[PDB]
Amino acid sequence: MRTADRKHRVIVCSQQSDVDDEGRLLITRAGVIQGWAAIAPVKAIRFSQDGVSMQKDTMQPTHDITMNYNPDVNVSVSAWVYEHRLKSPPRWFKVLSVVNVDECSRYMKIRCRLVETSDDVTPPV
Amino acid sequence: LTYGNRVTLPEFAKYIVAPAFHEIEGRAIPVTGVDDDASGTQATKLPFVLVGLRQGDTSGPATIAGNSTINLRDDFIVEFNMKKERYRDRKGGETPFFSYYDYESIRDRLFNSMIEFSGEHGITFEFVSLDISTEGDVVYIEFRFRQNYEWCETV
Amino acid sequence: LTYGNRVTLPEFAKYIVAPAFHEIEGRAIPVTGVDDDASGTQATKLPFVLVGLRQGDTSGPATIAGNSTINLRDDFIVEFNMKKERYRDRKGGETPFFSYYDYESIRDRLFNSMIEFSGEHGITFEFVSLDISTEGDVVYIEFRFRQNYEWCETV
Amino acid sequence: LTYGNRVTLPEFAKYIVAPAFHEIEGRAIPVTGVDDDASGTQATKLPFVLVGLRQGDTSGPATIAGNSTINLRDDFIVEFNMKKERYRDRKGGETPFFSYYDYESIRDRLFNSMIEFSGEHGITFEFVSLDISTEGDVVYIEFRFRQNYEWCETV
Amino acid sequence: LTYGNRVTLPEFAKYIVAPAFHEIEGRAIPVTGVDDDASGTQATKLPFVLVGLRQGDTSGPATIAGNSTINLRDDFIVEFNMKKERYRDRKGGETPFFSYYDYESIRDRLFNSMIEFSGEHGITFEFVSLDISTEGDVVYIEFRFRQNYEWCETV
Amino acid sequence: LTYGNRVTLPEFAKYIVAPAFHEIEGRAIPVTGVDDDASGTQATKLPFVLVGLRQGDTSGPATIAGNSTINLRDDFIVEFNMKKERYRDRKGGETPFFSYYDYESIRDRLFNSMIEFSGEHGITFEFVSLDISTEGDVVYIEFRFRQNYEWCETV
Amino acid sequence: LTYGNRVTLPEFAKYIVAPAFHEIEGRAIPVTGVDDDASGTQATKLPFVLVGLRQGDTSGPATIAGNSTINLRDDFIVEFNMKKERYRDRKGGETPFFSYYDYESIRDRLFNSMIEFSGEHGITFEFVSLDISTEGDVVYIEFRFRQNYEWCETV
Amino acid sequence: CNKQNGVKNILITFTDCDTQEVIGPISHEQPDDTLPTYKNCAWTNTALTNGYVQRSASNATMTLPVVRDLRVPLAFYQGCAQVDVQVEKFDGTVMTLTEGAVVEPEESDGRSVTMNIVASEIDELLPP
Amino acid sequence: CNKQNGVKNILITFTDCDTQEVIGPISHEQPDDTLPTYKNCAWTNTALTNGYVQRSASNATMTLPVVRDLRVPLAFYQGCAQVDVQVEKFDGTVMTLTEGAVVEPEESDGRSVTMNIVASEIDELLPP
Amino acid sequence: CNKQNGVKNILITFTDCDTQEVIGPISHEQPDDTLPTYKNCAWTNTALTNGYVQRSASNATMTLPVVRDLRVPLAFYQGCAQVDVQVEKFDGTVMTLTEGAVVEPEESDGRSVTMNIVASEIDELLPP
Repeated sequence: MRTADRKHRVIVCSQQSDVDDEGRLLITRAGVIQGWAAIAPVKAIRFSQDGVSMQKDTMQPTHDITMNYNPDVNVSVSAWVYEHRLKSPPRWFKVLSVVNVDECSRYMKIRCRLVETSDDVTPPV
Repeated sequence: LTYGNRVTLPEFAKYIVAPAFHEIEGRAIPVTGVDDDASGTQATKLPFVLVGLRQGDTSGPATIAGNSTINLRDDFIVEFNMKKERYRDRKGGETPFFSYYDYESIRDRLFNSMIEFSGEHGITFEFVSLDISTEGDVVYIEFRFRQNYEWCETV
Repeated sequence: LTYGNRVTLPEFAKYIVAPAFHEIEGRAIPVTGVDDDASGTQATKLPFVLVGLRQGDTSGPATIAGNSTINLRDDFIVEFNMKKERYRDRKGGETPFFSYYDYESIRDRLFNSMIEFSGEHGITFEFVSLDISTEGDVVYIEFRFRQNYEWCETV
Repeated sequence: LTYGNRVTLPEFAKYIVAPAFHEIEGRAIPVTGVDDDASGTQATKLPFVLVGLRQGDTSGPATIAGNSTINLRDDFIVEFNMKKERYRDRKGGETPFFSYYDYESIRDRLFNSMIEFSGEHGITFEFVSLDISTEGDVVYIEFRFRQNYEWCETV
Repeated sequence: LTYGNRVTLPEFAKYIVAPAFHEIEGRAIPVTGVDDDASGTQATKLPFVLVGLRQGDTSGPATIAGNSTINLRDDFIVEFNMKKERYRDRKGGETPFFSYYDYESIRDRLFNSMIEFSGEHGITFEFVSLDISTEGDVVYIEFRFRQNYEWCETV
Repeated sequence: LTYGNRVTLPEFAKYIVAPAFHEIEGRAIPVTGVDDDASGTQATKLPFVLVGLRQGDTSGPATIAGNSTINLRDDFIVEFNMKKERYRDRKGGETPFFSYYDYESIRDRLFNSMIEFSGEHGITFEFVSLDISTEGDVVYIEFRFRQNYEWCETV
Repeated sequence: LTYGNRVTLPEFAKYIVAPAFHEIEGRAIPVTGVDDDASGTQATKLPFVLVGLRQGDTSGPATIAGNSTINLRDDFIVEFNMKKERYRDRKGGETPFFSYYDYESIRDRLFNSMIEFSGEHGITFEFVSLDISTEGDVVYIEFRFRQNYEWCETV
Repeated sequence: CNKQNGVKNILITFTDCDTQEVIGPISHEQPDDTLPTYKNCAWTNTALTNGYVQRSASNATMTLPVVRDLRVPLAFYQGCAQVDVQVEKFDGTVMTLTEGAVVEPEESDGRSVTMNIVASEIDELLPP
Repeated sequence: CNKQNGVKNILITFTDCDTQEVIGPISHEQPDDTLPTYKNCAWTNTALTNGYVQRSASNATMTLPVVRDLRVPLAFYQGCAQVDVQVEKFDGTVMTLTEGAVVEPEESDGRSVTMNIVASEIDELLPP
Repeated sequence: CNKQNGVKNILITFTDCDTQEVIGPISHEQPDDTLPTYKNCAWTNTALTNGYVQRSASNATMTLPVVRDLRVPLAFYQGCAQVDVQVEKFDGTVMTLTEGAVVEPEESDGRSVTMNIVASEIDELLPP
């Protein structure tokens, strides 16, 4: 991917969870990486009037995100990707798997799923 | 009401489901099949309830001979579409979409409406099963009722 | 009619369905199997009713021995192809294609015709199941009757 | 005939099916399996009848001990291949290929031949089911018979 | 707690599982269905326990008539997500990921907690089945309980 | 032979099938499962017979307690691979490959051999089902026997 | 040993399977599921035996109430992996990989070890089924045992 | 038409024949789908020969299963006090039984008793 | 609310009817799902004619299944020992029985007995 | 804890009451999962009125199904010789019955008989 393709600003986040005392649980999503990445869709999207995508299988990736490899970070089973735009609402992507592109260890390809895109999501701390 | 010993779907949806939950503005829609169309039955705003017949069957003696007490059993289902709402906890906290949804209040007050109606007219239904399942920001709460009656022919 | 204790499907269609509902202009078709050819039996102008044998079966003893009261059972299904008609309410509103369809009138009239035929000739059928399903703007209502008789031999 | 208390498939096909319908010129073909080949068993001209064993099974006691009345049950089927013939009605009218086919005459006279044979030799069969299904210009009429007997060993 | 003769799943998780095993830091999550979303419920740090309703059902009589002892039965499943930990012997050896995992301690402690809760409040559950399955380095232990109760109505 | 109240499959093949039909030149092969490898067990020169254990099973009580009459049941199947041989007239006609094949002789001779073996040694088998199927020019005749015995332990 | 009225899978594998066959050098490996991984559990040299729980279930009364004799049933299986060895003759002869493998010695001596253990401690198991199946040069001999007990809680 | 069969209301009134104390009329709930049962004619008949019959005097009986109400002692159901019962079906029928007496008590476990009530005469109401 | 039916506690005291030695009270555990059964009023009735009834004297009975306790001899369950029993259900009721006598012993297998206790009177408590 | 119920050893000793010949003690094997059964109290009870009971003398009985051993003639199982039986459960209990007598023989087919044994008294051993 030519270095002008990476035209999106993302925040890779790892989530921590702790039980709410009243009886719930709460997921804190904190940023660990911020850089430029290039996304591409691999599936259509069913939206629902509120943003939340209505995908059924919840394991078929919809978007593929490519960014710069980093050998010490280990993209877990619990990583999110908060992408913010300028005149469009933010989006929360949930990673589903990673690809070390051609094992050249120069770019990561993160198969991710679109959770929601609405103007009332919780940005990462 | 027609059918003195029975209650046809429309009557179910408008007399038992409607005076129940006021958050559905009377959007208790009687459909032919609950899965007859998933692309059309997902446009009505959230929340809303469908009512549709699954399959009509018998309950023992069923011969059609003018006098044999033709017994019948109509198996229908009631599907709630309720919008899940996450709890926000300033400090960067949220509750995922897979958190538990309290169907119990729903079952309770639906049963209460059914009991009041049964007391008002003497018509009783059978509960068979309750299934819940979510998708994105919607939770489907699916009751399956079954109603016995006798088909009184007309002279 | 042939077979004094029985009816064949053509007789069924022309005697119990045709004198019944008149908006079918006598289009009661007997087929081999109601799902043998869906490209041809979806051409006749609506509404039309099909009648076809599902499976021929027994009702207990069936040994062929010249004297054993050979019992038989015929399972056939009657499918209504009816046209759903949306309602319009000057204000630019409409009813979706997935709205509830009053089949109860259809079952009522069909059963009344069957009861009258039985009372005339002393031949009765068994009701088994009722299934309704829509497609496009056509509703399919499939009654599955079952008829028992004893097979008369000829010397 | 061999097997005094039984009839093998060739015997069946040549003594019960053959003296029946004369429109099959004795083309009652005994096959191993009714679906053993659909590309070869569709060359014989129309009409014609196949006869083939489905599965052989027991009827209770079956141990092999020299004296235990070894009971056996052979489940075979009889498949008619009859050419459908449309009715033409000068004025540009025709009857589609999905019109009802009268299997009743077939069942009746097949049963009659079976009854006459049973009376002639004291051998009776069980009727189990009747299925019909068409394809293009051919109608398959499928009987499934079942025959009980005891296997008399030889000294 | 609500429902004097019963428990809801949040109460189950926070009263029977949380006071039990302490290495889960109070991570007992109630969900809609334990398999509704596997991409989200595989993120919480190990180890964590899920509790979700499998299916709501009856236990005999369930007619809704204002006085018929409406009996109910909810089937829910409790799944442990525990982390398997290989053992190393210095001499350069290891234990595979497919080695046996001692669940018996887990069932023991879970059942002791349940017995204590019952003896405190007089509410008992039925054990149905236990299934263990591994994936990567995480073992899934799924207990399937079943709870009977009678549905109290409100005037 | 070992196991005074029983037989192993090699003994079965070499004592009941081999002394029987001689046109197999003593080709009675015991296999693990008669369908474990179809590429290798289709090489031996027809006509050959296979014998293999389908499933080992119980016949009631089977608890292992040193004295409880451990009852056992091994379920195995015997398959004949026989070559079908068409008949030719002198006027250029032939019999198709799908024609009926006389298995009754085969079952007869197999059962006579089994009866003789039982009468010699007092060990009897149970007949369960018989299935015949053709492929190319080879007919497969699969007998499914079942044998009960009690498992003798050794101090 | 823990569990005075029971044996956990490690104890089974090391006390019943190990002192049996000496050709497995004590390689009786306790696994979670017998099919949890086929790429890992196929590296240990031939031969070797796996032991793993299939599913845990009940045996009648199972309520958890402090005093109801909680009955339990653990269904586990024992899979032998034995290396098949062909017999060579000095003349260009060999025995194919589909030749019969004698599982009888295996079952016999495994049952003997189980009987000795039962006599030593008073613990008995139920035999359910025996399946064999090969692949290349390996024969899988699969026993499925089932063990009843009562879960004695602790004060 | 014949509205669906089934019981709608069951009222029971206990009166202890020792202290002359009264309890009720208390409602009760059916434990299952079996229905409370009735026989009104207080005269049995017996088959003589050739069409005749011996008409003798007998009782009106009633068989009623109900869940015990957890305030009335169980003994009051096992034949320890006079009962006054009243049933009401769905099709409108209501049948009353006054000053009856539990005959032939059967064992119960504490939550659902089956009372075999015998009384002089039961009256029927025949929905209009 | 009608808490879910079932038995919670069972106490039993054996007193040998020869040496008058006492054992207990010991707890016991149900062998299955079924529940003990009861009949309290000691006055059976019989159907006379025309609504009347003959009120005769009878016994309070109790039928109870339990798992044999492996320290008490089996004879004490088979009816060679006076027994005093107490049961307690989840909904709060308690049923006590004094100077009982195992009557009509039934052939049992050594781990699960079903005792038919007969006593003069059984007492209740009725949930608060 | 209560180790799993089930029989472990069954010893039987035949003595012919004509020739005074003895055979045994021979072990035997259970034919099925049903267990040999026991009742030790040699006194039945009968229900009088109002808590009382008529304690009369009776027997100790035992019901034992076993597979015939193919050396002892079948007649020795159908009530034709005095038997000395001894059972041993898995939880340790062993019950002995001496000089008993087979009462009420039932037909058998030659491989599994069910002996209804009656004897004066059976002793129990009560694992420690």
